Amino acid sequence: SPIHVRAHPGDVAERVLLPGDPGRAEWIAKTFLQNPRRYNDHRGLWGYTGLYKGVPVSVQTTGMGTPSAAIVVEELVRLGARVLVRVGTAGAASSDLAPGELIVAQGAVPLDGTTRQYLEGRPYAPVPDPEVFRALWRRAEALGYPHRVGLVASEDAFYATTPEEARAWARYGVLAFEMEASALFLLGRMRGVRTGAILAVSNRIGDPELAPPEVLQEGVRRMVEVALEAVLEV
Amino acid sequence: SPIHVRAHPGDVAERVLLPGDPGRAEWIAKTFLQNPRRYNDHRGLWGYTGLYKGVPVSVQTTGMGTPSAAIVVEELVRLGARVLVRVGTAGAASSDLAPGELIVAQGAVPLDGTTRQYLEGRPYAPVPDPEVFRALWRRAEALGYPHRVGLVASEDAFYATTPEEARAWARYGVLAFEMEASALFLLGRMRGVRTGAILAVSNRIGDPELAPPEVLQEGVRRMVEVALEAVLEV
Amino acid sequence: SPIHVRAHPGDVAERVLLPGDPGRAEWIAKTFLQNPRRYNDHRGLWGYTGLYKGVPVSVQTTGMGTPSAAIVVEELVRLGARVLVRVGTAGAASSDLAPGELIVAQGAVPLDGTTRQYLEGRPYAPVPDPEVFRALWRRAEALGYPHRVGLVASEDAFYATTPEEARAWARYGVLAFEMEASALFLLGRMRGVRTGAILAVSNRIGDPELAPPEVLQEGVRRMVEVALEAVLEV
Amino acid sequence: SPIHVRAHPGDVAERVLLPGDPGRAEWIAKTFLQNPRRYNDHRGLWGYTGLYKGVPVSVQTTGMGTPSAAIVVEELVRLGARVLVRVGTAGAASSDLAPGELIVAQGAVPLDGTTRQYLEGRPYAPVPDPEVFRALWRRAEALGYPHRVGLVASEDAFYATTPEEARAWARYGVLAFEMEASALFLLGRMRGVRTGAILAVSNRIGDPELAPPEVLQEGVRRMVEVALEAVLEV
Amino acid sequence: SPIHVRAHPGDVAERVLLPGDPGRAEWIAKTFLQNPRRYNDHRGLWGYTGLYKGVPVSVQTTGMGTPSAAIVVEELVRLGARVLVRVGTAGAASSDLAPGELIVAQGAVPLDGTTRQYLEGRPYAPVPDPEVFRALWRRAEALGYPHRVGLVASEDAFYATTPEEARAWARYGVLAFEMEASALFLLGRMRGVRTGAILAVSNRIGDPELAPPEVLQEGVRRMVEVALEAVLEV
Amino acid sequence: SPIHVRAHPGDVAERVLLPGDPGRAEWIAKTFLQNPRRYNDHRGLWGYTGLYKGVPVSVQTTGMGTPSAAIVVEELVRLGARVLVRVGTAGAASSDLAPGELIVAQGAVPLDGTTRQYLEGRPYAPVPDPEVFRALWRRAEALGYPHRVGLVASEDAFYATTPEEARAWARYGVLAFEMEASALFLLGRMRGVRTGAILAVSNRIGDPELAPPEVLQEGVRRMVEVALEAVLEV
Ligand SMILES: Nc1nc2c(ncn2[C@@H]2O[C@H](CO)[C@@H](O)[C@H]2O)c(=O)[nH]1
Ligand SMILES: Nc1nc2c(ncn2[C@@H]2O[C@H](CO)[C@@H](O)[C@H]2O)c(=O)[nH]1
Ligand SMILES: Nc1nc2c(ncn2[C@@H]2O[C@H](CO)[C@@H](O)[C@H]2O)c(=O)[nH]1
Ligand SMILES: Nc1nc2c(ncn2[C@@H]2O[C@H](CO)[C@@H](O)[C@H]2O)c(=O)[nH]1
Ligand SMILES: Nc1nc2c(ncn2[C@@H]2O[C@H](CO)[C@@H](O)[C@H]2O)c(=O)[nH]1
Ligand SMILES: Nc1nc2c(ncn2[C@@H]2O[C@H](CO)[C@@H](O)[C@H]2O)c(=O)[nH]1
Repeated sequence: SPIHVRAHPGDVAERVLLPGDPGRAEWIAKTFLQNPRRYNDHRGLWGYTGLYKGVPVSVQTTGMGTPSAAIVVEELVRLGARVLVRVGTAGAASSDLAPGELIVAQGAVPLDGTTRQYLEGRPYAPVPDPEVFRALWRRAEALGYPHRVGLVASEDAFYATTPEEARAWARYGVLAFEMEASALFLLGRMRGVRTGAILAVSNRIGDPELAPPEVLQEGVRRMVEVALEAVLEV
Repeated sequence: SPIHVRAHPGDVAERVLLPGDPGRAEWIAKTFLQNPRRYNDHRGLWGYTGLYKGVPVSVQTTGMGTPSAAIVVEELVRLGARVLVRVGTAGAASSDLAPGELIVAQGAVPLDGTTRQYLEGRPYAPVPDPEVFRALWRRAEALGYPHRVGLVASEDAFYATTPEEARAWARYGVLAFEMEASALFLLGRMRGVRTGAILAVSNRIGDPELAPPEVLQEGVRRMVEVALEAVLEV
Repeated sequence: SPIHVRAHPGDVAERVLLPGDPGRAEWIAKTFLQNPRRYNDHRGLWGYTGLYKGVPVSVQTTGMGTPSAAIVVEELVRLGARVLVRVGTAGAASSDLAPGELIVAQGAVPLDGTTRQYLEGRPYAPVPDPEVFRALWRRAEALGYPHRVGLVASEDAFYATTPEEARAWARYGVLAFEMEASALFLLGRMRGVRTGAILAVSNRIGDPELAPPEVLQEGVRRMVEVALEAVLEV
Repeated sequence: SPIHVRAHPGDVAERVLLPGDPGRAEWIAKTFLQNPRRYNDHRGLWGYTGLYKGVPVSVQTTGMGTPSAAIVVEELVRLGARVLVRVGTAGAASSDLAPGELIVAQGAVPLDGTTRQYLEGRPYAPVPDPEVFRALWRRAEALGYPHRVGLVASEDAFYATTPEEARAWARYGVLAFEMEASALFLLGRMRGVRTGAILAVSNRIGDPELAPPEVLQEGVRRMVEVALEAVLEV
Repeated sequence: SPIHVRAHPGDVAERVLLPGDPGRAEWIAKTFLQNPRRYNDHRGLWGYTGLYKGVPVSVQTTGMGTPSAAIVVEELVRLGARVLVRVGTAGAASSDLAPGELIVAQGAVPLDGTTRQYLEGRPYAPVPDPEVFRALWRRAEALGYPHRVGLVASEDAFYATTPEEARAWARYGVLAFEMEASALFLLGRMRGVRTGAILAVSNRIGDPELAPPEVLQEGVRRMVEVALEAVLEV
Repeated sequence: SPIHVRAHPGDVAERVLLPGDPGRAEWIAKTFLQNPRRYNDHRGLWGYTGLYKGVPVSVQTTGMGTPSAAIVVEELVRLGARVLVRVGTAGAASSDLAPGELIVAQGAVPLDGTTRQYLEGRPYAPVPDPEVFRALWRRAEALGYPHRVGLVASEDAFYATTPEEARAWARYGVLAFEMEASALFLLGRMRGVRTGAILAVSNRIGDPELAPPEVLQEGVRRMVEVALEAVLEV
């Protein structure tokens, strides 16, 4: 059994969804999974397994920052995870992106040290599994939920980045900022597993808060659905 | 008129293919375009323009390496380019990819100094325009030629990379090595244009001479077809 | 109201202890604090407050990795924290440190990208607040608890570091490897608060499992005693 | 036979001039070489060999950029090149250097990524072969053609540097910018062959094109003469 | 015998004060040492050995900059040195450190290349030996002289750092700029010896000369005393 | 009055030789200069100004390391120094160079932190002033003294380079290792003065000492002689 996500074989499922917030996790469990079960809760890393249209699905809590995610991801794989999709939030770096809108992450600028440490300092292009990426983009499109398809950025210092610094990054193709996608993608390739990431804009960089409960909450919901449907596909 | 690609106000089309070998360029313009016209030969950077299935299409030689390629791209853009797709060759990072196989660049691991100079040393994830990428994958499917979808890596010292080094990069998801994608993908986002890349494996890193030219020429043809069909998609 | 540690001024007491996993927080709260009040549980960042020997002391969850620890320390500062000491666990890099022993953080070798992004590439030497450091030190002696005073390393990739890399680092002085010390020390100076760090060696790098539960809890128990007594002396 | 310079052993002399643009290669071959013969035109890398004052000399196109130039040089040495002199143009980094003036490159600040790949990121000082360097200088004086002797800078991204950043480098001794020298100088030392570089200023950094036509040409003619005289001396 | 400090093993004592200027060494040796004798004067690295209250103590010159300092510290270790304390001057980075004030070095920010070459580009936290650090501190209060305890930055280019950049560092907690501590501390750990540093502020970066001849000299004296006492304990 | 080199205006000549050893300075002053007169002794940085064949010339100790030399060069130039040439020692990188041999420094690989601080981490090619570089070479020949022409490597940590690494560097053209060239060369350009460096090989990297004192001394005498003839040239 792992050191963090203390689970034994049989708990985790093939397809797994990775949420940073232990809350959204639970809310996913109770809201989309039949007879959801919680295999782990150690370190607040709440994780559940239930069924979605029969198919076994999982929902494991990564935490905040590629370091924590990496630890959980690495362990979910050792436990049996084959298809993991991130279900999180982000901070818009532009203005064209309004809160609640969804983003299918094409790739992730590695502004984190975790991927760096794994790459021993080498450059890289973290990208999801083309099948998963394709799947998310397709279930989104099929469901009719307006979205965006592009780049994000996985930083480490939440309060370091400034609106201005973000404006510049946007000129490079970055749409918003998150804190786990880059590592998910690296390990994804590194360990021979398919990974993906879908994000809900919960605010624009420069402002001290999230979005009017309902606006973002729908997003968080649309996102979670597209995710689930995509995995069952891959 | 641009410094290198000395084309005029009305010579370049919105949809352009970017081969590195001026030789391949000319061949495409003759084998696929109607009423083909060479608008430039300065510096051996042959660029042709004509009609493909009633749609205006251009073929511009980029040369080898991102330094050469960024100059050409930067100039195609101020010349009208809007959809630029790279039709090139690459060396497989490992043995699971044979010569003549197609690779649809999902992203490019930036091991070049050109993107490094443009990004002032900042990390980044050179990825194509999702739309164009999506197309390339579909026409590759439609036409039904043996291919792959994933990461390639753009290097600078062609003769630097060792077979041992390549295989390590393979353990990071890189399927093959080439010398342009990265910058194109970068400039694409920087100058708001949709770009893409499709490569035809011409050898496995470590070989003295490329494999049977008949098998590589056919690989090339398939690539150019997909690419041309895909540019009409966007 | 912080964006992550959804609290309010008055909830957090000047002197604060910072454990990595909430489970250990609760323990400390319920165990050493009278009338403990968990003012936050958002994102699993369990944060309590209560009386210790007649002085309001707090217990805040940082999460794993300096990225998560950064946000917590950054908000704890916005709420009114002045004396923040981390009470954690680490993996010994040397073959001389015994499981269950204590380590007073004289400094933290910055091997994480959080501190890095906050410094913008600049070289630094992350150290605690002079006094706190001196506090943790003088107590651990008056309390006859065998401990060590020296350097620890702060990393992002928990599973990257192999025993061999660890011994190498031990040659420079790294006693063990943890994951929150550096950014805590950094922010200490950056924000103006007094920080510190004491740790419990839970294992020897490269090993899949800790040692006898009994020993590891008495090491942590001690750690908090040596800690709580200090935050009051400064 | 090499991959890019499809030529046989005896198709290349011991002494070689390396112009970046194939049109000048051809011009040189015709304007200066006796009984010159084109031994390659693959990928537009026009290469001619003939006699200059009874001695054989080759004029080989390198292409734009160190990656391309590196490939060319590597194969040339494989082909028997022993003395390679780059004969190209450059953008002045200061208002004192006027179009047409010549520059005997004493060294090249390595702003390119090719050298870096070969240097695995180590610092370095790309300098020519002392004997070659001195002959160029000497002949320039012998021919009474005015010139400058100093550093040039080799970059990757032509359109990245601005009039500001360039003259900034001037304050470090950078006379002008180009895109091949550094890789040539490094490889000269790595493979053990004598290399040198001379340049015809084609414009001042900040201008949309170049200067008055005849001026530059007379500069190029002098440049090639100096280079030709020199290679026969070493 | 060592290449630079040409002394005999019996010459260097266990405890050693490390002044940067040979003028201060000679002074120390003659002001505080009983029956002092110079054991070396090669390369002007004046080194003296004497008795300070029954105990033998050496005062070795290091020169300016970590390269000179590292050469010295390395050879002193090889000649039996166990405890080395740097008694140098420094430049205030902020306005709260009027010259004459004392600084007990807790850590030294590595802005030098000596520690960079040793560490092989790896990050680090140069710090003194705990017990030695503790001693200096205690003796300063004991003897009762106004002092400050914190960080100092070790740089290579004295005339580089500008008045602004200093305040920029002040914001990360740098108390002053000197030129040796970092390497002394790194070697301290590598070669297993006890090192420390107590500085005497001489100016405020951006200063052309110095301050009141009177003040600076008194501060220096106290310094040498806090240092001489200290070493006696450890 | 400069801070370190406390010389009055007019004490230092236009031409100056730069030995790193104050013992060598005095010897040079009293060996080759007519009417030698020391103008500074502060910090063992011995400085002399006498006459060489009627021409005023100064010899100024730089100390060991680029941070030191950098300081003295900055100060001499501010004093009026115009032609500064280093006359020092260095250890051969391979069996290619024997003790007592002269090296005319064509360029200096910057492995030091000083040039890196000035340069702000940017790549660079430290070269001597072209005319001075030439006069040295020119005088080397006329005098009949056996010498090599090429690269050296200016490093910071004397005791850090392994014999192995020296060989790795030889592969890239580095002839020997020393500790001042690079900075002297960067300041040369930065401050508009003419510089150069001639070296006497005193050993091979690896050996714990030096060669036969009578062998090296003649190398030193030839070195100085060449430099003196040279400085009068420009
Ligand atoms: N860095 C960053 N992460 C954000 C932002 N908004 C939401 N997040 C995500 O949610 C967490 C922070 O609450 C991180 O794990 C991110 O992935 C933002 O503006 N910046
Ligand atoms: N770097 C690299 N490029 C290759 C290889 N094989 C084909 N190419 C491509 O074709 C050119 C080199 O022949 C470059 O422009 C590449 O994009 C290979 O093994 N390595
Ligand atoms: N990186 C690292 N963290 C450790 C180790 N042992 C305990 N930890 C700590 O506990 C968490 C990982 O379980 C991190 O938050 C660390 O601070 C170890 O061997 N390595
Ligand atoms: N980077 C750069 N290369 C230049 C410039 N002017 C001429 N060149 C040279 O000519 C090509 C660009 O036109 C490159 O191959 C360079 O070697 C200039 O201003 N900048
Ligand atoms: N870098 C630096 N060193 C200083 C300063 N003031 C005194 N020093 C010290 O004294 C020498 C420079 O005079 C160096 O050896 C330093 O350790 C200052 O402002 N900056
Ligand atoms: N780094 C280094 N410097 C050397 C060597 N031999 C002589 N030196 C020079 O002389 C001093 C070291 O003795 C430094 O100031 C160098 O410039 C050597 O082998 N390595």
